Amino acid sequence: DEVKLLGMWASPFVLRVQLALSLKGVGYEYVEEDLKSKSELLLKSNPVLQKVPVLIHDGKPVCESSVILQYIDEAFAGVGPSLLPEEPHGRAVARFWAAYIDGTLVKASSQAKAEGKKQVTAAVETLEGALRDCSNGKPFFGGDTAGYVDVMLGGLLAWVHAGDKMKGVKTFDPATTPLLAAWADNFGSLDAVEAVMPDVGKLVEFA
Amino acid sequence: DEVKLLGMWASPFVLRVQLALSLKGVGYEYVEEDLKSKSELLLKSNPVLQKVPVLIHDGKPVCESSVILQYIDEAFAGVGPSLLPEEPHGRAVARFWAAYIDGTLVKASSQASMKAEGKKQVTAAVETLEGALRDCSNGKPFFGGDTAGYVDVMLGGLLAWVHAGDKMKGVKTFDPATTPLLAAWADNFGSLDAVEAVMPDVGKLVEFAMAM
Ligand SMILES: CC1=C[C@H]2O[C@@H]3[C@H](O)C[C@](C)([C@]24CO[C@@]1(O)[C@H]4O)[C@]3(O)CSC[C@H](NC(=O)CC[C@H](N)C(=O)O)C(=O)NCC(=O)O
Ligand SMILES: CC1=C[C@H]2O[C@@H]3[C@H](O)C[C@](C)([C@]24CO[C@@]1(O)[C@H]4O)[C@]3(O)CSC[C@H](NC(=O)CC[C@H](N)C(=O)O)C(=O)NCC(=O)O
Ligand SMILES: CC1=C[C@H]2O[C@@H]3[C@H](O)C[C@](C)([C@]24CO[C@@]1(O)[C@H]4O)[C@]3(O)CSC[C@H](N)C(=O)O
Ligand code: NA
Ligand code: NA
Ligand code: NA
Ligand code: NA
Ligand code: NA
Ligand code: NA
Ligand code: NA
Ligand code: NA
Repeated sequence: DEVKLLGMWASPFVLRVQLALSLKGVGYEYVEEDLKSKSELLLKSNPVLQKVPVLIHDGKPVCESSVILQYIDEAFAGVGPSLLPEEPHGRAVARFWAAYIDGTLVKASSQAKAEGKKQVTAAVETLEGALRDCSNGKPFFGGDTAGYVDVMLGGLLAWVHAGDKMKGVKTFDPATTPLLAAWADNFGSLDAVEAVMPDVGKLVEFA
Repeated sequence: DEVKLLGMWASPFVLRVQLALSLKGVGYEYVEEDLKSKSELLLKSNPVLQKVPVLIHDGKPVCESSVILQYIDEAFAGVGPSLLPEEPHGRAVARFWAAYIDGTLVKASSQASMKAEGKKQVTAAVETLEGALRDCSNGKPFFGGDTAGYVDVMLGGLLAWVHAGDKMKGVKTFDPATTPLLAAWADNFGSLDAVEAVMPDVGKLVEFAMAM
């Protein structure tokens, strides 16, 4: 398609890029990376970090899921809806919660063991507040349609579901964070999301 | 037209915001926060993280230095030069190197500052950033070209904190012998009037570092 994703099926960072491409309806070639013996194309395309996702558009590689999400938004502006808000302030809000998901939630969630689990439920509690304040009674961070923040968090949903099914816990417990519980179901049930969301059972085996 | 910056004189993250405002020529109110006893305005403006910088433009706060730089770029468009490249690819390169400075260089120099292992990672990251400069600059003085751009400000924000460390240690982080492009860059960016106007006294930074 002249759009190539260097991927790994179990990565939430790769799932972010798949979700962004799917929501717009941009076609792409998926290439599965073996991260134990990395491809020539991966090592040439991301020489500094050697991680997936990499998006290659028209010979030019793009690295880091949040950078890729923004790239997609700028380069495919005329194809399907935008993830980023139109106005500077709304964009600043979206990038803030993007930074928080990666800098706070993922630092804690990857670390989660007891002490890490204290930080995870604190970060989830904050994200319940983010959703109430961003959404304004609408289903998503982006409003009536899924936006940047929804994709950054939505990318981690299968990872979160697998973790939950292993432990016997709900990260998005309806008793504690009802808005996030409903959001996981609403985002999860989008046709564009269901088309790329990996089987949870398969994730569990991998981990 | 009200720009208030909730700052701390020793923060490289704050100095990023000052650099961007200075390079554009946007006026702002600098407010020095005490991070030991945080103000009511800081606690209300950044309720989730309680960190400086916060930029308040017409009553609306913005948090996280890299987010703030991009906001200024979007909100003050055609006041002075833009920090971000025009084309999506060049912006993706600029955002990549921004993420690398925060995620790799700063993570390593904090681990160095709290020793050999961290010194391996700092040297490694500076080496990589020599390559970023060669590839980004295209024979011009800066990452953003003939004028400073986003990457120059993200790295430029750490120059005071680098120079104090270097002053106390007797070492160059941007050593001419090992990263000559970065050494020339540090001198070029540091000699800009817009940079010089907000660059803290090294001697006061030395003392502050020495306390920690
Ligand atoms: C929350 C969470 C989920 C897990 O998902 C995958 C797996 O289940 C374990 C794993 C380590 C973690 C464990 O915790 C995780 O944070 C994560 O890291 C995982 O491999 C990560 S994905 C492969 C990885 N890529 C990135 O890190 C990209 C990050 C980049 N900032 C982006 O945004 O583009 C890579 O390529 N590593 C190099 C190599 O493996 O050789
Ligand atoms: C390289 C480096 C320099 C030092 O600079 C300042 C000081 O010299 C010591 C200090 C801790 C370090 C020590 O090593 C440093 O990494 C950093 O950590 C320092 O206080 C940091 S600035 C104040 C801090 N802000 C942020 O962290 C914002 C980051 C955010 N991602 C952004 O981008 O907005 C805050 O507001 N903290 C709240 C509280 O103090 O309660
Ligand atoms: C007296 C002060 C002046 C003022 O100058 C610059 C700017 O306008 C805001 C700033 C933070 C201050 C705020 O009050 C200050 O103390 C200083 O901290 C500043 O970036 C300092 S850089 C330059 C100078 N070498 C220094 O270190 O003083
Ligand atoms: Na952070
Ligand atoms: Na909010
Ligand atoms: Na909408
Ligand atoms: Na300039
Ligand atoms: Na606020
Ligand atoms: Na960035
Ligand atoms: Na990084
Ligand atoms: Na300039």
